[PDB]
Amino acid sequence: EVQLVETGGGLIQPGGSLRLSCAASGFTVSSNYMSWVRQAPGKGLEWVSVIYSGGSTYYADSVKGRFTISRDNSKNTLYLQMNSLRAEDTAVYYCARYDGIYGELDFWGQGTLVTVSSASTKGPSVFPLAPSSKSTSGGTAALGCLVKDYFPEPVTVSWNSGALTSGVHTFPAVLQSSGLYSLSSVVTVPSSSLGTQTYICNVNHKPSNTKVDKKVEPK
Amino acid sequence: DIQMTQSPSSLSASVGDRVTITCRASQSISSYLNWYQQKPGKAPKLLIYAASSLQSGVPSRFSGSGSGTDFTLTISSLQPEDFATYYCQQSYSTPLTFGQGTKVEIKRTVAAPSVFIFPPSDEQLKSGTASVVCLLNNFYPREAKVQWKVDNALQSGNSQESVTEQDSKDSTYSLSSTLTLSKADYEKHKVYACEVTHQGLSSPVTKSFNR
Repeated sequence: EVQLVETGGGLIQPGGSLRLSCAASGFTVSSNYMSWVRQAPGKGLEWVSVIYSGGSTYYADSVKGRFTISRDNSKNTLYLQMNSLRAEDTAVYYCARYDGIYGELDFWGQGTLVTVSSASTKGPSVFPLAPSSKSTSGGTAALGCLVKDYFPEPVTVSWNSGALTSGVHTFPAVLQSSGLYSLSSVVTVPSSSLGTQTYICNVNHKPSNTKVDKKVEPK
Repeated sequence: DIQMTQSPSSLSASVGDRVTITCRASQSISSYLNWYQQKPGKAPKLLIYAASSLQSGVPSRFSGSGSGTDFTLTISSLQPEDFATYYCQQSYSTPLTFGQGTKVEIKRTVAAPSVFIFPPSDEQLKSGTASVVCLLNNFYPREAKVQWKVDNALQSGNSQESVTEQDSKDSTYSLSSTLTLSKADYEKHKVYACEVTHQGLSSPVTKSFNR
């Protein structure tokens, strides 16, 4: 079955350059129309670039002369070489298989986030949100992890190394006055399990290479 | 250079409702018009290609209609998982343009929040800042008032709110409010209260603890 795996995103200084890769499975990149599409955070979809099979390339007016779309047939991979990056270029970038006929984007990569900023990378502080009587609702209790003061987006949180998936709320991040992000991940469990079961949140923040596992227990 | 205008830009409808979204092109584009469903933090999924043709494995409740300048996407019978932003996109001519999107929200019956409160951990007070967390669990609608009180003193401009995306089975939201105070301000007060006003509550509900 078809896949598109994207890599290359992350934090990059203004005026710098970054390359995105997109590795296709289950179809030939060489004989297919191919596209990059981006989405600024909380905004709409914006077309970046198309490469025709047979190698014609077309670019959005905001990227023309700065960005190059290419492919490596051997690796079945699509590339977007980006240059002279600006805050405006901050977005999740998507590769998508075009149709070449009805011009439709029928298959998409998972996306990768490109943050254009001069601000420094900072790893998250991870504090527990301890379950108590102020967290219990009859046979049911909530506990969590405050993931504070980090840059840039995103963080991934899991509970018991992906073993606890039921009743998890991981909140969108907020931008503090300090220019750093903060978020909480809470989970509601049965209250009768509070003394027999161990609860660990698994915070991961890839741009700073931090990996914090934190134990949450009653107080 | 061909502009796509969608209406409405925001829609709120219940399970079982027929949902109808409009997309208008600034100039004729035949049948080169596609529709995408994007759940947030995910790639747009193609729903309809060539105005009226369903994509592979897209439920028959989705369907498209039109040719020229006026197009409609229809969800014949809305389902809880169908909350997303829906885009139309013309492929008649370069550059590919998208419409601005229609955000579809699922209307459900009222559901009051469960209110929980978390005192700042000991470990955090090590580094000289205190974060107090109020949680409003599984409620509808989205709008809630969360007032923080410290020894009865109403707080202003030192709390931030975040709201989860809609639960895909029951359509409710959760909300966290975080109060940030310095360790100095935290240790010089006793009663920390979260007060919650919501449509599903007959009267405001207050959760608090003592330091």
